Amino acid sequence: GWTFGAGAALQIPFAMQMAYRFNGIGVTQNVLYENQKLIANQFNSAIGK
Amino acid sequence: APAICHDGKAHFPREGVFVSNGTHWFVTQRNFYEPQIITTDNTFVSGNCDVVIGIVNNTVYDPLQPELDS
Amino acid sequence: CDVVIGIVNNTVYDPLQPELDS
Ligand SMILES: *[C@@H]1O[C@H](CO)[C@@H](O)[C@H](O)[C@H]1NC(C)=O
Ligand SMILES: *[C@@H]1O[C@H](CO)[C@@H](O)[C@H](O)[C@H]1NC(C)=O
Ligand SMILES: *[C@@H]1O[C@H](CO)[C@@H](O)[C@H](O)[C@H]1NC(C)=O
Repeated sequence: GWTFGAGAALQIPFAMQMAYRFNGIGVTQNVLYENQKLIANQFNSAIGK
Repeated sequence: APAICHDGKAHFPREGVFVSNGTHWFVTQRNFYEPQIITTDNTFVSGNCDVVIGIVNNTVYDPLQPELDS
Repeated sequence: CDVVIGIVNNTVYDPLQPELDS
């Protein structure tokens, strides 16, 4: 995540970081988990284009 | 862990994340280590438990129970 | 109250007090 820029790098699971980045814009983070799979399949698809 | 399941309901931390040294579970803020006991105050409930990936069974404590006895 | 400097005594209300009779 962002932490390595601030100081020493701190390991953190990727889904957790996605949840934080959702908090950053004002969407309650639970919305991420109940859709995780879907979002993933869009990401890999979008980058493909 | 991402979330905690109590009665089929899935809970989420109001702020910060859950950790555990093996003995017990705790909820702490992001940038500094300062554990506190899990509560229905600094948590909130949304949806059932089945949907989320990687949940962990545990118990959520409610401080109103000792007080409501009086 | 030991560490923080400038701390002051005061009464803190609790909304549970009016309805504790239940
Ligand atoms: C982490 O990896 C193991 C091995 O596949 C898996 O069983 C486990 O579900 C994973 N933990 C989470 C929270 O997904
Ligand atoms: C504020 O400054 C005065 C004068 O130095 C001092 O007597 C007083 O202790 C200070 N207030 C507190 C809470 O320390
Ligand atoms: C604040 O409360 C404690 C506990 O009764 C008391 O000992 C202390 O004297 C009080 N502070 C002041 C300035 O009276």
